[PDB]
Amino acid sequence: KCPQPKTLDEFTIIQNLQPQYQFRDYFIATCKQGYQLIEGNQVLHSFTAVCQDDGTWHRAMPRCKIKDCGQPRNLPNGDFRYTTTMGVNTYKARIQYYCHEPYYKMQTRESEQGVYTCTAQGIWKNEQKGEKIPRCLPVCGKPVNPVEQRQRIIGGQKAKMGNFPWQVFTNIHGRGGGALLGDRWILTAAHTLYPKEHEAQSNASLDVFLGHTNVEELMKLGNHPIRRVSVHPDYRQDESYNFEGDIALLELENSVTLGPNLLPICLPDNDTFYDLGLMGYVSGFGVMEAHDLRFVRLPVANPQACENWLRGKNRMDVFSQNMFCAGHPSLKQDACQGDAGGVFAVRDPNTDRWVATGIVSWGIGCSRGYGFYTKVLNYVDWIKKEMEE
Amino acid sequence: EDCENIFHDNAYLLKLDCEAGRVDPVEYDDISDEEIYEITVDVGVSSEDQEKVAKIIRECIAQVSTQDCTKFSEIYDCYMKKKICNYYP
Repeated sequence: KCPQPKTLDEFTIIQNLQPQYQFRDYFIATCKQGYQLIEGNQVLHSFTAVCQDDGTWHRAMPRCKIKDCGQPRNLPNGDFRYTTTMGVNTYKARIQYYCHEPYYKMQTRESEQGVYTCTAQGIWKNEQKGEKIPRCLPVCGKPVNPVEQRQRIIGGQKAKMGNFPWQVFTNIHGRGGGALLGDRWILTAAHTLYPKEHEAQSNASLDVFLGHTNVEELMKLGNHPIRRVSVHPDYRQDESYNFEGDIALLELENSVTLGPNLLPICLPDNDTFYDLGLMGYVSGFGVMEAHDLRFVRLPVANPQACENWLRGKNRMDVFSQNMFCAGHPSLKQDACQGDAGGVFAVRDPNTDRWVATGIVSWGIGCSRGYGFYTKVLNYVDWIKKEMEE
Repeated sequence: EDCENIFHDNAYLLKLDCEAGRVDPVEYDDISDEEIYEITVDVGVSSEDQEKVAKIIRECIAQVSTQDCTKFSEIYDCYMKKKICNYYP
């Protein structure tokens, strides 16, 4: 007649408490939901105790403490706030995930996707997809320090920090440019990595820099390694006259951390950006290395007048529908103001989101005239296909 | 030489923006002394030449009274008569 088992805490429940316990009799002790068997400092999956003839149970009853879900999982480019008590990750504890605005935004489906609670199973879970944490997607356009639209005659072309947080600098075969897409992809021109006239053996080196406006600070910030190159098959190096398909994507080995000086740019959707008269900003680190970044505002013109000028200047010409010209002959500055293989940034006043409409492609005539770019809107599908790989 | 070209190009771009109905010509005639100072220091003029540049700016905005798309074309002309680019590097 060993004594009746007595629960130490309140959550310990003895399964089928017999009125009396004799020799070779046993009792099993479980715990309520959200609580776990302990017994000392360790943890037990099950507890049973029996009588050793001398009225003594062979083992003492456990304690049944609360379950601890542990430290919440780290949200990439985000964090969490203790909705309940801080430091208490035990049962019935709620946290609120949040993303690093404005550079990142949480994926949607509102006080329902960022809230995660500690369940009785011992893990942080949410009502929709409990095991996995949310994901903070990068915000494409919306630069945090946009260029002033109140343009004046006295206007220095030197760009300030945060104006074009997507500009990149490449020193592959020469000084070239591009734009940042996401936190891992770089959109650039194809002829920047494949020489037109040189060709033949490639003095491979690459090197990609981004994050600042001064060249020396760009170099100091660090060299970003590339892991995959995707060139459009329409581009051909031997055809020095042609520049069709002058577009390429580079994949960084490690994703960058978006900040106020480093933000990507959205891709076009409707064609209203290529309408005549649209003012697009083209940035570049100047030629004849020149230090800081310099921008220039150019208007997109009628392709027919550009073709007339082309064939009137006894040029072979390689214009197509996937291209659009910009600038005006009355502009006394050189047609190479689209320095490097950068982008033709146009701001959409309907959504106030900057979008890359063209890529600096070919400009045969480093003196005066029009500039030529490649319509990004036509190659959007190929860009997305290469990105989803 | 490059200063005159940059100013002429900015004037032509403002003329195009006026022809598109996005920048009203009368709104352009307003600018505070703080804005003039910040522009002069961002372009890189001497701290002493800022007074001459401000005088030139005020006088040139004054002399041009035609409220049309050619205003930006005429103001530029005035900036060349007062030789403002000599206060720039």
